[PDB]
Amino acid sequence: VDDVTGEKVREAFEQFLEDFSVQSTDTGEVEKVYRAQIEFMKIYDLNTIYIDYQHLSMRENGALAMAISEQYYRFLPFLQKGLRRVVRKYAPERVFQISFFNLPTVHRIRDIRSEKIGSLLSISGTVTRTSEVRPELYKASFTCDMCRAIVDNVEQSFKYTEPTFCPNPSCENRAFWTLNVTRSRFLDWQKVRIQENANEIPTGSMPRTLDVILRGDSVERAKPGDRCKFTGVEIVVPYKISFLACHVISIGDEINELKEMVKDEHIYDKLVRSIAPAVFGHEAVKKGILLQMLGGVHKSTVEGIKLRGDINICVVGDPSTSKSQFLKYVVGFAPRSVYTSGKASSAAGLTAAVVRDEEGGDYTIEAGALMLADNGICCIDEFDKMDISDQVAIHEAMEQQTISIAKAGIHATLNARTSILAAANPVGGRYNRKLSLRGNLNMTAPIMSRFDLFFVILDDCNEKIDTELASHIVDLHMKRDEAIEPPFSAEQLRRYIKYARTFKPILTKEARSYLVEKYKELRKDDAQGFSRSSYRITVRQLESMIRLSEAIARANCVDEITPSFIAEAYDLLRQS
Amino acid sequence: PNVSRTIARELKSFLLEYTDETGRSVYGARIRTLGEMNSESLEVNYRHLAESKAILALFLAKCPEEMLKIFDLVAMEATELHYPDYARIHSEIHVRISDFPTIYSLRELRESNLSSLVRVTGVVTRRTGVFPQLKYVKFNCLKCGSILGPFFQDSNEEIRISFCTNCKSKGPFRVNGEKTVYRNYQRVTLQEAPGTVPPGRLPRHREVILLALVDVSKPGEEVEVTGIYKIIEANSIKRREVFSWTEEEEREFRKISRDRGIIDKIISSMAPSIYGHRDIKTAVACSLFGGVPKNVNGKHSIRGDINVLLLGDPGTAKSQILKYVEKTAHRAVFATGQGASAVGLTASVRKDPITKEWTLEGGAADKGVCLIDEFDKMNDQDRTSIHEAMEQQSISISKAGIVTTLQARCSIIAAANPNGGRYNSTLPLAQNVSLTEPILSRFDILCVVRDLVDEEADERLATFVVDSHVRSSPIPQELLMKYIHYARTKIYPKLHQMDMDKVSRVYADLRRESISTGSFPITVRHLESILRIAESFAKMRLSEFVSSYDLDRAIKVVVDSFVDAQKVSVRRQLRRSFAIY
Amino acid sequence: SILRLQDAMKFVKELFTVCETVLSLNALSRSTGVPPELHVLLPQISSMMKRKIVQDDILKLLTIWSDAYVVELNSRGELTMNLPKRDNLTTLTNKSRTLAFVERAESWYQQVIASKRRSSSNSKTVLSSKVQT
Repeated sequence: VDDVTGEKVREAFEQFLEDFSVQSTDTGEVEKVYRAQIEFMKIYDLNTIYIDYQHLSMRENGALAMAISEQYYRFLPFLQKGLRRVVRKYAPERVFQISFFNLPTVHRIRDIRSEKIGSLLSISGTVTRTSEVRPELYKASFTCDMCRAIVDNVEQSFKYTEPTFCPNPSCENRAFWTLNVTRSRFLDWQKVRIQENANEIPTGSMPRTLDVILRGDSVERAKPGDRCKFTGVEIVVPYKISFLACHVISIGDEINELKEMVKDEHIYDKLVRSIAPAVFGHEAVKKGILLQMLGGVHKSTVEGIKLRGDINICVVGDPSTSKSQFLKYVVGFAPRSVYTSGKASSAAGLTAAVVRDEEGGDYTIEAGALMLADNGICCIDEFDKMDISDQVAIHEAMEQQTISIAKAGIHATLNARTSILAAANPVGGRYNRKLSLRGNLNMTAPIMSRFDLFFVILDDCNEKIDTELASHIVDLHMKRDEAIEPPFSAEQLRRYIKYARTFKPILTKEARSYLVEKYKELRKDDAQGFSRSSYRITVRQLESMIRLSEAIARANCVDEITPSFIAEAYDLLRQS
Repeated sequence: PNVSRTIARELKSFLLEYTDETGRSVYGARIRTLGEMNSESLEVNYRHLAESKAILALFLAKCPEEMLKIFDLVAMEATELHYPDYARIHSEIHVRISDFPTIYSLRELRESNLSSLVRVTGVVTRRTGVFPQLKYVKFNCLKCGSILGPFFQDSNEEIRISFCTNCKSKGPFRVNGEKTVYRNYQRVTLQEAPGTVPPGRLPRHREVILLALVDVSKPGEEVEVTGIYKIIEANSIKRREVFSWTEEEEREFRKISRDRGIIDKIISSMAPSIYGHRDIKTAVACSLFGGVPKNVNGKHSIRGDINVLLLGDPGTAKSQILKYVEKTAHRAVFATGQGASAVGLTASVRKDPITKEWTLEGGAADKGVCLIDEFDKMNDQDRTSIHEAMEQQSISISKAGIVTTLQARCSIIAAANPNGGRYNSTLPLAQNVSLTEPILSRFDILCVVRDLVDEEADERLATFVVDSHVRSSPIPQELLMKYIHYARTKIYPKLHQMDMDKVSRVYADLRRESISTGSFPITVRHLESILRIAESFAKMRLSEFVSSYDLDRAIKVVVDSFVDAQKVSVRRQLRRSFAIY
Repeated sequence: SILRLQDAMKFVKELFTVCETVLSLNALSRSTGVPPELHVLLPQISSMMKRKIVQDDILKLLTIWSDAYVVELNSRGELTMNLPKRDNLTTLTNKSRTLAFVERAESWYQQVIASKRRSSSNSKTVLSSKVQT
């Protein structure tokens, strides 16, 4: 019944592509840009076009989009034949890829039923693993059993096919023709793993994953370990319900509360005691954790290389403290936060290990906490019980912002920007004031470097704050006490973090003139030292206070920073 | 088709008539050299038959697979009527299509270049050789115990056979290659060269098939391969070989090099990110510009490269200079530690997991500069391989069935840190670094920085690094990097015995004064080093020969490296070298 | 002092032989169109003679034989060239083009030598069409 409907929908699709030219001068009336898009790709001949579904939804009062939307796999060769006819008539080795994007509804992986088999769908989630690129068959050259005649057979993207009749009436058999690869037609094919997002998982359920296939030039664009949105067709695989994607993208009273919260003067003092309401004391650790969520400029150059514009925070001290509580808070509050235990990790495990699949013994690359949650906080508990390989991988990931993986013949490098929250402990546990930080932390100098701030916590018997701490501990042990309660909730704090994140401040000249004298004053303490002083001062601490300056400028939402707010960062560096 | 029969008799008449120079048929000399030395490779230039018949060139550019079925047959027919019984030893003789005019890149390999001839440039890696590959298969069905067979080429893994003829079973099947096709291997992964890749983009890589041309290629070198595209099936290989000098830019380089003493301008153009000091960048510029290699009657090969060693506290910048020269200099390879970049300098036999076997590869820039970061943190293999490459200029591979001694004439820029962070100036460099003296003797220039407490450095460094963060006279970078490739590939400045003997007088003072006050001596390697530094400065000055005052800068470079590499107790040597300063 | 007889003759007349084979190497294909550009042509002729080839030699080849190569400059700044025929250059047409090029060079040498063996010509480059306004 669709044999006469396919030519009509082919005529409708080519009328949609033929009747719309470009009349977009002076932002006047709108008409679609497809003919100039074909005229632009005429030189490059890639034929991997992008057609918006929102721009296609206006014809036939949306009824053309609703009829194509359910019978997409049954109307796809008619659509590519209409596209081939319009590029054969408007323009003079021929492959084609039609991609649809920008659907008005975003569907999850748990709402996939069998009523949408063959229809188009928008699937969002996170990529868990990636496979190697492989040449897909396309069209093959079959030879007969007796004729030895060539037949150019066209596959239908399902499974290894086989002809039925020999074209030359020298034979009429149906026995096994033999395949031939000289006159055959290959291309890139990839199979990746998509999984359910962490914010839309049901209570007690498991984050069910699925494999999605991808062809054309939509391959080698999806980076592993990022939130992705695909648009494709639901195709069954012998059965299992897989997916085929054609479009890839790297996705991922309110202003009345935000304007009220940026006009006061005591916001930062409630912010340092509201970033961790379950912890008694430790304002410096809370200051570094609050300033370690938002960074500064990374592209501050004229040469062309990106710099480390992030804040690295590391906590040390005696055991049985509340320093892991911050670790349990970040991951329960920050959406871009991956937590690891340290001992249950490795080099490959941290970023991308390799695991085999038996269909051809082929490898796939599993990700990890590393290279996930970009521009967020990766928190590693027990940093000193890790090996040497993952710590030099962390140092290679901190020396350069990109990370390279060389395995099975393929080399792949990718962008990464994460802030490390490292929880460490000494070799004996108890922190002695007898020596330096290097001999007590027990780790080498290059991995000890590129760390903006160190937090040392020592405890003893001081009854006046100890009785308050024990009373806070026993008052916390009840059903949802008000003692823990902050001055304001996280409801406006999340949008405040995002509003301060999209601010991008610029430093001044008076701040730089006070900063050079402050660096001279900080380096003057190294002369006749060995008292309070415990480490060396070079360009890295200067870079740490420079990065803390724009973070306190963003936290106070000021476009031009004054040196009085950098004086608190100078006092924070002096407190450490 | 029968149209190949009128093609065959055309080129059969062509090989007996090609007389381009002095009426001599060069194909008779070519066929007698391939017949007397039992070769199977025939050489044909593209321009010769293209000037003769452009339709044969169009057929070779369109369908070379069917064009190659005529070439081997007419070559074997010419060899058979020129030499009797040549078919008893050699059944087939291939041809080598060279001189392809349209040299393509690896990023221009598209769908339109399928089933055609293409000449591409690259660098070869992953050497696996002389193995029998497949093209046909058979399979043994265990249930009934039967045989069935298809085809399998060089890209997929294998075509699973799971349906028997009469079993109709999903039983376990076994691979029979005991009736199967012949095998030939040369799986080589070729990559794009880093000296011609655009900025921001990554170099691509392909897989090449070599058949009938194994182990004549050297890994880690530039190569030119002409083959067919389908996975590239190479026909001809060339181990002799977009940012190059032109006619409009070469006159202005001599005009720039003639005026205003450009050596200091090149030094100021070396570090745009920081202020620095000239001791690191002077050694860096003379190491990247290099000297000249000379031999006497085929022997006594001197090293034309300059290997510099940086030292100092880890808070200073030592990796940014090599990161700038990795983008600036041509064929610069940044290698690190155990294998951060998954490529190294040392030969190795190792297992490979993608296909799970044993293989051999001699790692890696034969003309380039290799950059080593954190020199003190390495094992025994990568220290011995760089010591062999610093001692002489070759690396030998003596494993996995192959024995090859490859060229290792690369410059070495190494950076290191002392034991403990502090330099500890009241001790020499031999007690400071963990390295010994013969690995230190290969490095001619030993630059070392220290800590500056004073206001001067505080007034300049913090202000420049805050100027770099508050913002979001020299030679420009493009002209400098084009001048490097223009001077390193055209001139070779020698030395004349007119007044050069005076440096042998001053070395005679400078050697003797290192015994009485100092503990470490000065040898003939320092004399070879200052002659290389003076000829490198003459190369940068673009002169015909080395001048008389280039040695003054060369002796200043060796005094502020050797005297600075010692204790404070060689302080009298700071004033003893002031008479020649 | 032109001395073109000792100099330009033989070398300039082999430019057409390499250039005619490199415009049938790209423009003539059964796959994906593509327009002959001057950036990929100069290096191939550089491989042919092994000598440096300046882009003005092709302009001299256009000056001697005008009607084969169209000098129009693309909007991107690169100067494309094409051939009048759409059915492409046959091997016999390639030989006829070589005979026409050598005959045209013989005609220019024959007409120019009436002023005084080649006499005086510098092989002046053809004027490249300038972009409007």
